[PDB]
Amino acid sequence: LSSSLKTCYKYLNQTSRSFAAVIQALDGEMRNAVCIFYLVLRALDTLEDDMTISVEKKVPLLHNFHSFLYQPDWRFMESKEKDRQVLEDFPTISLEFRNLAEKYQTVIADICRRMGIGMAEFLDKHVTSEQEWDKYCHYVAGLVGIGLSRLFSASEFEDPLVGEDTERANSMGLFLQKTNIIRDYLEDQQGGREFWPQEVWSRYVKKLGDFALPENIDLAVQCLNELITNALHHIPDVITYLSRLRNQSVFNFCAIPQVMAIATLAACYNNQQVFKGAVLIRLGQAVTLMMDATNMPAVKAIIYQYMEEIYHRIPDSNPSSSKTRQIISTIRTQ
Amino acid sequence: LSSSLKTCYKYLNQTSRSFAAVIQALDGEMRNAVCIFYLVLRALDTLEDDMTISVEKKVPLLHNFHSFLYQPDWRFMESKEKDRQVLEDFPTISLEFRNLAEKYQTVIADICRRMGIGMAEFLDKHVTSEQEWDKYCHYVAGLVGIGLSRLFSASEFEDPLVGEDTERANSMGLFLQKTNIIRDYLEDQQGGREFWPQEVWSRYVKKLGDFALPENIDLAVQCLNELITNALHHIPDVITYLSRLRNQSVFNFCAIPQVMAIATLAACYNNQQVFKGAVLIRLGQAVTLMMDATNMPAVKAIIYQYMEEIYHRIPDSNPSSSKTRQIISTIRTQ
Amino acid sequence: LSSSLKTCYKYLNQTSRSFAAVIQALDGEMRNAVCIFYLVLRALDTLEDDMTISVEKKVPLLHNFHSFLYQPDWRFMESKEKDRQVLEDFPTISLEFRNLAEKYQTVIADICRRMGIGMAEFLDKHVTSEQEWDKYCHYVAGLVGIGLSRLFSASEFEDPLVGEDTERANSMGLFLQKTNIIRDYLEDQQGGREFWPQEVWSRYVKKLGDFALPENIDLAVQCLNELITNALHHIPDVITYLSRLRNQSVFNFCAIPQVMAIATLAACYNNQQVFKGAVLIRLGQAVTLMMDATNMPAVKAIIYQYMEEIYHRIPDSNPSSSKTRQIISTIRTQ
Amino acid sequence: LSSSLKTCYKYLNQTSRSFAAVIQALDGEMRNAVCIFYLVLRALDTLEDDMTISVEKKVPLLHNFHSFLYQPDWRFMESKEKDRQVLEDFPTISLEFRNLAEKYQTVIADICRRMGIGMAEFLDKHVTSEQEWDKYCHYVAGLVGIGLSRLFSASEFEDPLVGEDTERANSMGLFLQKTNIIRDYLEDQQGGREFWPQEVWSRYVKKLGDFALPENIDLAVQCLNELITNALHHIPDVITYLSRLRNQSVFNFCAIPQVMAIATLAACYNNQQVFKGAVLIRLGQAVTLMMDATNMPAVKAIIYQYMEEIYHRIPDSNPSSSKTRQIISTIRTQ
Amino acid sequence: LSSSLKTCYKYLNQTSRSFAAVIQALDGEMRNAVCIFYLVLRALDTLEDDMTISVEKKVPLLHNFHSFLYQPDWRFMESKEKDRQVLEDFPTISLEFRNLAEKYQTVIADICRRMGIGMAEFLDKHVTSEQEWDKYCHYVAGLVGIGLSRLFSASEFEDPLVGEDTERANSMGLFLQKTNIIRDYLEDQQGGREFWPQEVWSRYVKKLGDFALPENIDLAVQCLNELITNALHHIPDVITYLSRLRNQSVFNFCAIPQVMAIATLAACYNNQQVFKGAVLIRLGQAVTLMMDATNMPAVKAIIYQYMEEIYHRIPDSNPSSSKTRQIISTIRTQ
Amino acid sequence: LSSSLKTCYKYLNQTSRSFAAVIQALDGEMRNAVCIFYLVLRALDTLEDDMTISVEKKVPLLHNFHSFLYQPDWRFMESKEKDRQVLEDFPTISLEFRNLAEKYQTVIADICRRMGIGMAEFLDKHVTSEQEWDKYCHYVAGLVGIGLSRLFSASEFEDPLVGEDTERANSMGLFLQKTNIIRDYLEDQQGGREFWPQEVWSRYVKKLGDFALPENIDLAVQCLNELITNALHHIPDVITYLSRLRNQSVFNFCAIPQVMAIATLAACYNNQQVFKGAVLIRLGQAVTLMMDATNMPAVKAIIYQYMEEIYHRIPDSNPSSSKTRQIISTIRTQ
Ligand SMILES: N#CSCCOc1ccc(Oc2ccccc2)cc1
Ligand SMILES: N#CSCCOc1ccc(Oc2ccccc2)cc1
Repeated sequence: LSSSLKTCYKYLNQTSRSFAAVIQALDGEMRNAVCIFYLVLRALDTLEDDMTISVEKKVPLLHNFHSFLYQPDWRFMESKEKDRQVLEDFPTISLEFRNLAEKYQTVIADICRRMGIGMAEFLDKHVTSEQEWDKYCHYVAGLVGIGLSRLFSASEFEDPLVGEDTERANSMGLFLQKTNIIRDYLEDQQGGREFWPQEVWSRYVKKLGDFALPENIDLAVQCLNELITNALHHIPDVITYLSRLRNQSVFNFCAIPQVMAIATLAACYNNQQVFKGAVLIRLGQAVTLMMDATNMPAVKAIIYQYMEEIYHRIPDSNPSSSKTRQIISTIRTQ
Repeated sequence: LSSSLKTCYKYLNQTSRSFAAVIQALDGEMRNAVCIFYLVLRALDTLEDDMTISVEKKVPLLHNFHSFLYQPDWRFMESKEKDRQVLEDFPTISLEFRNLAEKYQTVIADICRRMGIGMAEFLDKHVTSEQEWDKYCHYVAGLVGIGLSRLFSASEFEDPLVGEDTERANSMGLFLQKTNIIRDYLEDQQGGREFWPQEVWSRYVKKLGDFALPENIDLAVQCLNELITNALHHIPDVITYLSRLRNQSVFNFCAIPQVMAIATLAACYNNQQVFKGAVLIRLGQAVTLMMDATNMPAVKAIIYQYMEEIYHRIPDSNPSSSKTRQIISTIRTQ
Repeated sequence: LSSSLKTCYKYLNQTSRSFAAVIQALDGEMRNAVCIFYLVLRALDTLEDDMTISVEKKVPLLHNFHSFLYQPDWRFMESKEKDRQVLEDFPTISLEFRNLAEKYQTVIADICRRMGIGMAEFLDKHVTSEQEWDKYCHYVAGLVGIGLSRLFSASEFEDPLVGEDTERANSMGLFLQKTNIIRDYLEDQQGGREFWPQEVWSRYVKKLGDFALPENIDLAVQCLNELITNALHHIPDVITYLSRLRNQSVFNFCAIPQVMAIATLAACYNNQQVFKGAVLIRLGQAVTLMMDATNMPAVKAIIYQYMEEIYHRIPDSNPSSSKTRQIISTIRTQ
Repeated sequence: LSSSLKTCYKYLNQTSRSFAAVIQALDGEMRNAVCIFYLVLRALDTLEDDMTISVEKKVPLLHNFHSFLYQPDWRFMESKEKDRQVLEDFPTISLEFRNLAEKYQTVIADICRRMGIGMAEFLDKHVTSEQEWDKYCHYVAGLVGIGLSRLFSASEFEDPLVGEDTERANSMGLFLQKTNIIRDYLEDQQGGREFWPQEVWSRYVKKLGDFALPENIDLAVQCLNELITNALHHIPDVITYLSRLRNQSVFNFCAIPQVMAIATLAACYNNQQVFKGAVLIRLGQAVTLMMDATNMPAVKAIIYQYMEEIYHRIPDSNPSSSKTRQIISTIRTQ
Repeated sequence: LSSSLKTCYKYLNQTSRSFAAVIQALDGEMRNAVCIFYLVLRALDTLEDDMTISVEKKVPLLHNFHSFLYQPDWRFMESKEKDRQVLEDFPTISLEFRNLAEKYQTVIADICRRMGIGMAEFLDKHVTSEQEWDKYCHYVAGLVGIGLSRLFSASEFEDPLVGEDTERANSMGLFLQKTNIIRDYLEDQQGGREFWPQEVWSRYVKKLGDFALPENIDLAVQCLNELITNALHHIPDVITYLSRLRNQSVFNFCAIPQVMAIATLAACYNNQQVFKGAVLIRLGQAVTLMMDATNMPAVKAIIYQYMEEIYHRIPDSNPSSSKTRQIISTIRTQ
Repeated sequence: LSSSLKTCYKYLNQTSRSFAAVIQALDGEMRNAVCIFYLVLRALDTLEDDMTISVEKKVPLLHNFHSFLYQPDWRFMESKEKDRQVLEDFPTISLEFRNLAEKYQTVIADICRRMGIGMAEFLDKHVTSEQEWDKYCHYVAGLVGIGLSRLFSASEFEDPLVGEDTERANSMGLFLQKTNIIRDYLEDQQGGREFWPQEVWSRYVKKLGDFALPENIDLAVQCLNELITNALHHIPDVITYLSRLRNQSVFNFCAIPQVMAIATLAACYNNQQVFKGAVLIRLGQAVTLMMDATNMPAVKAIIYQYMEEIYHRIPDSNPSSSKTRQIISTIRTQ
């Protein structure tokens, strides 16, 4: 009924893409809680990406973003991005944020707050060690997973255990993030953003951008494959997180994004396309089309099938051939 | 293990290739009840469809159909339609009808008595107002939903609320009906038949038949869009209706058609093909292919997904552009 | 973290290409129980198919296989079949077998024992009658269905009844064999092995191999259709069996295969290609693709659909046209 | 089915008055796992209590007990304790230990390795410091709680958290150990042992045995009151650990001992008969007369009732009376 | 962890006993909410009870009690009632009251408003009609049944129906107040207080106080029985009320006191001890000693037994014997 | 609010000492159904028991009991048994029975029929062999278990599997019958009725009544023990049966009887005070008074405890020992 709430769902469908539908499917209060949550995240996300905002002007924005949730007339008109509309009409979003029960307000504010400090910290530095790839991924994605779990339990739709287990919640995020950072290498390159860990790619090329020179494609796919091998290590936690859920609408919201992330890594493994444009998700084995990601056992079968897709395609000469089998074997066994 | 009951199920798969499977999949008593219901609804429709039967013979036939269900020896050997075997051997079908529990017999007969009356009024008329469109659809579709619902509740597999809310039940039918009417424009024109409400197509041309003329495609696709917008207004009741279902066999039976209907609508929206033959229902985003209509949340997700598929295609230049956005916007926030 | 168990799952994915994912999706202790059960079953099957092993040498092996499960150093190094590794590295498999709960061990060994006996007894004779065809099938598939059931009941995941009703368990496996047999006619032909019951093809030709002859192709199909008719009689039992399951992961494990089996019978029915190539699985009505084999009503639906694909293709001119219909008729009225 | 297992349970009942019933009530695999875990822990405890064993001879056995679990023939025929049966027929128990799944095996052994180390360590010394009292309880009680917690999570019947949070797991054991030590003052005093932390009783007397003398019981029921106050500090952790449980059998197994533990501390608080024989638990107030420890809220209620049964008997005259009210007021406010 | 909240619970355990434990065992938000509610209610109760407070002065205090909650400094220093501490330190409680969510404060203050209006209204009279008894109990207990209920629905731990249905929430408070009034007859008389409905006892004696005289015993017992039969009527609502609860902590909070009440009526029925001392509620029995009040079916079984226990003890000659049966019959068969 | 119904519940409490309270606790339609089912069974039993009836007038009555349930004016004012009210006022009961859903009537009638046939079959003969003692118990109690199980599934409060498992359903009944048969040796003898099986006591004494003679008290106990041992052999089915129940009210109804039976068996095991008076249930160990029989793990604790009390008192003297041990250890590992 609200005009503002109506407006928040218009932005949800503008800014989002593949999440709007599963979010709107959420039971009861989560529906609005998660919608507003993604909107503020989308706004804070836009502030970080905007390169026309000097770092000295951006740091204060990121740090205090969370405090703007309580400033009715706050907003940013200087954005140049595409999703800048959530920023220009932020007061509309703030308004509904303050209509949420406060148990949701607390979680949302808290996450924005820690995410702001994290985004700022990385404003003037590229990711080095894998250990930091996890740190940067924890700030832009992990916290979101931790945030969502806390809102699920808050609402009483999921067991309080879901939200308490932050480590695994964090993994849900790290998996979707690394997978995305991996798929978008070229999109982020011809964009001026570098996310691939340096202590990794610096073992194959002089500059992360060199992986776009067809002359280093073989070395590029070796790095892609190493990073993919890395992301895979989060699957076990993923399966543990999902296995805990008891609300269908939540399950769907959570299981789907992960299964597409898996199919994606599968489509990208030892795949040259990653460095020449877009890698299209396809179809693996009959059963994948036979059963759908709406129940736990099925999500497992779907995942194991993608795992084999990669397994069966592991080059014996790949610098990471063995570790790739190691984690895949661990996943399918235990 | 009656031979007549086997005959019945043979006729069902013969005259209901589409819903036959799911009907046979229904639990306990709902099964046979819904099977007979479709056979007697098939028969009545067969008489209506039959153009060789004079209005003089057809009117009493439609009007008294519900009474033929208790006349052990009634039969119609003069039909020239294809599903007429249900009329020539109606005694078998009616034998199984009087075989059901009095409670089902009540619903079915009542629908047949009201459907016959209604089908009779429209024998010599076309649909004029949008009101007459809801009238006709009610007579040939809504009642079906109102009858089906009343059967679901009668059996106690679904709460009484399902059978009570005749308005929601009616919408279930109007959505499907209005949808097929929109999709079948062409083949209905190539069959000397009109269903599109005149008060609407008249504002675009002098004859419903003009939409088939290349020179009027633009006007045709504008009327199409309008009528579609009209149809969209039933979505909330459909979601509401489906949301109340507790039994899986019934959910499967009810959800699939509706999803099929929304997809069909998303496919036709702003598509010139609707006027050049049968239109193609295009795939669905990835969040759909990893889901199917077996649990409510997922069904919302598929629906919401197709409405956005439509929102993306709405052109400012369309006369309905603004109402289409509006109703979709409303379905999005409830 | 057992490396044997890891190796075991490597083999499961090497040998049971398909089932592998649904097996791994099994809950708790059924997973390793079923995985190991498939590995030892596959080994046994590999000794029985290897033809470089004289009959005199093979029986003592088939007979004592169930006891080699307890001989830690036992392995076979003379097989020349493709999945011979399960036999050459059997010590690894029996190691993890002896690690299962003693109650599962009891079950598995009992089936391997009774299975070896059956296999041995059919090395010196081909299948003659249908009664004999069910006997061979019981020995290589029926007992597996019985074994899998006793395991489900023992793990307490399923009702005690699942494992007690052996006739139904028997049917789950018979329906599968008869299928794979009917579909692997050609491949099993050029292999020197004959599985079609002598009493059926004997009254169509003199040599089973004849059907491979592009001339009596029409004689073949008639037989093909007569055997498929034989198979269909198992469905009533598959459905009854699947309708008792209550554990989701177990249902997934059981429904899927049965569903692919029926889809295959549909594809093959009246298809001349069964005798010329690899009949591939076709699609199912838009209503089939809307569901998945994960709930009982959907399975019943999918199955019924595949029933129709067969039912309205039955040529009157076929020797089995009347039985092919009485059975599909009986299936529609359970 | 196996005799070895039947024997283990015969021993489970000979060594455990009450506990054998609740362990035997554990679901699926944690039943056998805990029955074996308790038998080896008993055998270990037996070796540790047998005085007719040279320290120079006992230290190795305690440091090496964990390893005998892998030696089929190991056993000890030179004990003269009440439960030597588990020592003389340890091969029977060790056999069933190696039949448990590898994952329960690593837990049980690892805890025997660590337990047996601490046991040996407190052979030549006595409990001095209070945090040394915590250290002792950890080696004979804490670790068992930590062990069981790992078995519960390893079996998936309980959440991963239950096993991961070793701190709360530990308190579970510390609470039962201190309550049991306090209650058995006289018993442990005629047997020739001293578990009461020296740094505590020393402030009140010169020899722990002094508390037994009539002319001292006023410094004895001040020391006793001071310990209970310490133990009381574990409750918050006991509520947290019990609150994470979701399986009924495990909840009954965990909740009862703890409840029986508080009741004991509330029957011994500022009571004199503690130093004049053992103490009895005569019923729990009305609310605790209508509810048993099967659900979490009941358990809390029950626990709070005993806190107040203590809060009332706190004589302002007592020295710890202050922090005693402090801990109690804390346990109830959160 | 506020010392103000710490003390609030100190008083909770100080004033309420049969509630302190279960209140503190309430889930999340309703814990502190209910705690505080019971504190102000006790404060208001203490006032309407202090006889050292001339009217004129009292009326105001009761009327303006709900307003003292928002007046940070308010407090009563002239109370000579044991509980006075909750008034003298009322600020501490008003402090924590204002810390609660708004919707909880809405309920608390609204009840305290009405409760005071009624209390003052009875300052100048005695309960005459049976109606007057029902509504005196409405102002001091029914409203507390309604208060809590609304707090249960606000926290959303219970459906909205619980807080909606005021009649049921009314019978809950009326069953206790009456049970206590009946049982607390003597004590009240010696306290110079009268609550028994005059139009009832006046038919037996000239003054309510006559039941204290040994000579009037028999007649006193018949009145006791007429009142007891009166209270037995709220039982159908009680069972109904408890049937709708879904939260375990809430069920405990509600079932317990009610089951405690029946137990007391069963104990006082036709028991002349009720006029000489206090009655010791004769514990459960063979089937009620097998259960507790943590699940509806159990509670019912418990309720029904105490009913038969009263039934089989009804003397034919008892003036009310005919109704005590009529009602007990209703409860059985409903 | 039905007069005849209120009468039925009045007869339920008269005839049924205890079950009455739990029966009235059943959910929805089971409440009246079982009450009614209990009443007709109390009637049909009163007949058989009546020894002031012929044997040629008793048979038809028994053989035709089930028929009377459809004869409004039926009644039997000729019985001289304690519960003759159910016979003399049978129309009040039949009327209500005819109020039950058809599905319920179906079951109950059927049970009465099959039952009568068995009852009539045993007045001519005596229980000779055990396989016959099972037959009798089957006819007078096992069938009741089957009936109840069916009504449970029919009601849909329990999975269809509950009612489909007639074997364990039978054990439920047999375990009880054998219990009361054993406990009531004198009562049944001082009534001229013999129920103990020949082959058992026969190998002990000549006059089955000899056990009432102080000269063979041993021989009486050893037989007693021998029979108990035969009875304990049903517990596994009992534990399994209860393990299948999902409805609380249904569980309380089933579990409690069983728990009391086992209570009695242990109460009477190797106890001579059985052939000289009524033996009544003692108390349970520590753990039990913390366990109401309302959840399965709890019930298991209780059963395993009683199994233990018996085990501890098995004399090496008694002949049937070893068997008593053999069976009890088997229960320990379920
Ligand atoms: N804006 C922005 S950033 C959006 C992408 O980062 C995410 C996304 C999801 C998420 O956790 C989920 C948990 C379960 C399923 C799906 C998601 C954590 C991090
Ligand atoms: N290796 C080898 S032999 C594999 C083929 O034999 C089967 C296969 C499955 C089965 O039962 C199942 C029950 C339901 C679904 C799938 C299986 C019984 C016999």
